Amino acid sequence: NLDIIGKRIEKIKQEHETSWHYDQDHPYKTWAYHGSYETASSMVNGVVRLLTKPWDIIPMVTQMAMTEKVDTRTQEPKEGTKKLMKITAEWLWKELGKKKTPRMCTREEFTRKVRSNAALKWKSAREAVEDSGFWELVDKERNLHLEGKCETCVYNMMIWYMWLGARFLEFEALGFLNEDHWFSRENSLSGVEGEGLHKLGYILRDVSKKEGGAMYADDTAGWDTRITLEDLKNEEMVTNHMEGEHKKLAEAIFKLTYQNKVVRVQRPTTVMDIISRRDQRGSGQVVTYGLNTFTNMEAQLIRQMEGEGVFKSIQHLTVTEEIAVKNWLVRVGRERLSRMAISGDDCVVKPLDDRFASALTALNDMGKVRKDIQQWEPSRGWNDWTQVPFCSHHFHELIMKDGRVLVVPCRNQDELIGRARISQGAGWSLRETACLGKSYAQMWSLMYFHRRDLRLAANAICSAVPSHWVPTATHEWMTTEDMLTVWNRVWIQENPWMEDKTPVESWEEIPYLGKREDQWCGSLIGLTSRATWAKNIQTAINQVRSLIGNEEYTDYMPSMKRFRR
Ligand SMILES: Cn1ccnc1-c1noc(C2CCC2)n1
Ligand SMILES: [Zn+2]
Ligand SMILES: [Zn+2]
Repeated sequence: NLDIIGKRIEKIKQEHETSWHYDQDHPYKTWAYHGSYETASSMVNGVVRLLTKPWDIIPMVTQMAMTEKVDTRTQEPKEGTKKLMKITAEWLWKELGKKKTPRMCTREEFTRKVRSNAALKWKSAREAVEDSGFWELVDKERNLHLEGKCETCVYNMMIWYMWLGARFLEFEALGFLNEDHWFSRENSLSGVEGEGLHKLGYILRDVSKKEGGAMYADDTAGWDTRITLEDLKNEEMVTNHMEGEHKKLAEAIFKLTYQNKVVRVQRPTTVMDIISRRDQRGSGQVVTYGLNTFTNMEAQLIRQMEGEGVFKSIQHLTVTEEIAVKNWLVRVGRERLSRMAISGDDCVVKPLDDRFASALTALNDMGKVRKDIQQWEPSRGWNDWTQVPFCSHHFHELIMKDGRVLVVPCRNQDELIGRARISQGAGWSLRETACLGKSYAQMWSLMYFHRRDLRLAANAICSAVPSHWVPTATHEWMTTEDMLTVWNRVWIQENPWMEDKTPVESWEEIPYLGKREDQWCGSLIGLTSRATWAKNIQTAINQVRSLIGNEEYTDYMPSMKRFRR
C-alpha cells in the first residue's frame, strides 16, 4: 500500500511544499485522498460546415458542437466466480499464446510512433524522444521498476494521461499485445483488432450462420469502473508466458501502476488532489483496449458456461465442476470464442440457445452489470444480424447491379455529419482544416458510399479542397490515391467474402441503399432544403475555393449520374 505508493506521493509533496494541505472537505469516499496543492472546447470545421448547409437547422447535428461513476465501489465476487475467472483466464492466455511470442517493444519503435502522431522540460512529445536526458530518467525509473519500486508513474485525470516516460515503460512491457495483433480474429477467434469497419459487417454475418439462439449485444454500465482487483490479477497472468527482464518489467507495470494507482485530479473549490485506488481500469488507451477485450472474452465465455449448465452456482465450485469447466474449455472453448465479436467492452454473442438471456448470476457477480435493464431481467436478443449494434454501427446487405453482395457499415447520418464538423484546437490553419474535411470526405466515400447525401457531400468536399493537398483499426482513406481505386482494392480485390474480382469501372456501378432505407437512417433526400443544396452544389464548392484561393482543384461532381450532363 503506502510502501508502493508513498515514494510517488512523497516526491509530489516536495515539488509543492509551499502549498500542501490535507483538506478535511475532500469529496472522495472510495478513492483514498492523501493531500492537496495549488494549480478542451470542440471547434467547428468550416470547410465541412459550408458544404453541409441543410444540416445548419438540424438540432441533432448543431447541438453536437456545443458545451459519479469513478467514485463507486465494486464488491469482491463469490469464491465460485473467482475460480471460474482464474481457470478461464489461464486457458485464454494459453490459447492467445499458442501462435504468438511475447516480447519487449523498443525505444526505436516508440520513437517512430511519436513522429507519425498516434494519441498516447520539453514542449512536444517529439522533442523529448531526441533528448538523451529523458532516456536517463526512463533508465532511472526502469531500474527502480526492476527492484519493485516506482517514483514518477502517476495518472493525471481530465481520461488517464501520464508523462511520456511512464507511457514508454508501459509500451515496452505490454505493447506486444497490440503491436503483434494478439486480439486479431485469427489469433483470438472473438477479437476484431485490425479488422476495419468494412469487415465487421461480414464478421457479424459469419457469426449469424452458426446454429444457435438470438444474437445478444448487452452494453455494460461504465465498464472501466467495474474492473475488479480479481480482473487485474487474471490480466497479470500474461506474465506467466514471459521470461528474463521482460517478465520483471511487465510484473512491475501490473503491480505498481495498474493494481496500485496514484492520480492527480483538478478540483475547482482550483487545487490538485492526490488519490490512490487499487481497482478500476487505468492504463494507456491501447493497453486498455487489449485488456478490456481479454476480460470481456473471459466474462462472455463464463456467461456461455452458465447458460449451458456447466456449473450450477457461483457460491462455490465442486471439484468435479472444475473438471467440467476445464473440459468444456478444451472440448468447445475455441468453437464458443468463434460465436462472438468482441471489441474492448463491446460484444455480440450468438450462444448455443436462448438460456443465455437469463444466465445473469456470474455476469452480475463479476460486476459487469448490463446498461438500461433491471439487474435480473432477461436480455432481449436480436433475430437479424442486420439489426445488431456493434462499434456504434449497424450493417446492411447491399446487392450490386451485377448480383455481387456488399456488407456495408451504417449509422444515423446526423451523427456522421455532426462528427465531420467537430475537432479540437484554436491553433489550426485553413489548409489543415481543409485536409481534415478531405480525411472525412474520403472515409465517407469508402465506408458510407451507399448514403446518397454523404456520397454527394464527399464529392463536394474533395472538389473544394486542392486535389494534391493530402488528408490527415485500418485507415485506407488516409491517402492521395484516387478513391475509386482504393474502393476496388478494399471492397473487391482484398475482400475475402467477394469471389468474383471484376473491378468496378465507375462510381455509378456502386449502389446506394433503397431510398426509404436511406431516409430511415437519417437521409434528407425528399426535403426542399436538400434539393436546393444538391442542385446548387457548384456554388458552395466555389465559395470554399474562393476562401482557400487560386490553387489546383478537380471537379468530382460529374462522377455522379445527375451532374454528368
Ligand atoms: C489536423 N487535426 C487533427 C486533429 N484536429 C485537427 C484539426 N485540423 O484543423 C482543425 C480545425 C479545428 C476545427 C477545424 N482541427
Ligand atoms: Zn514507475
Ligand atoms: Zn443504416
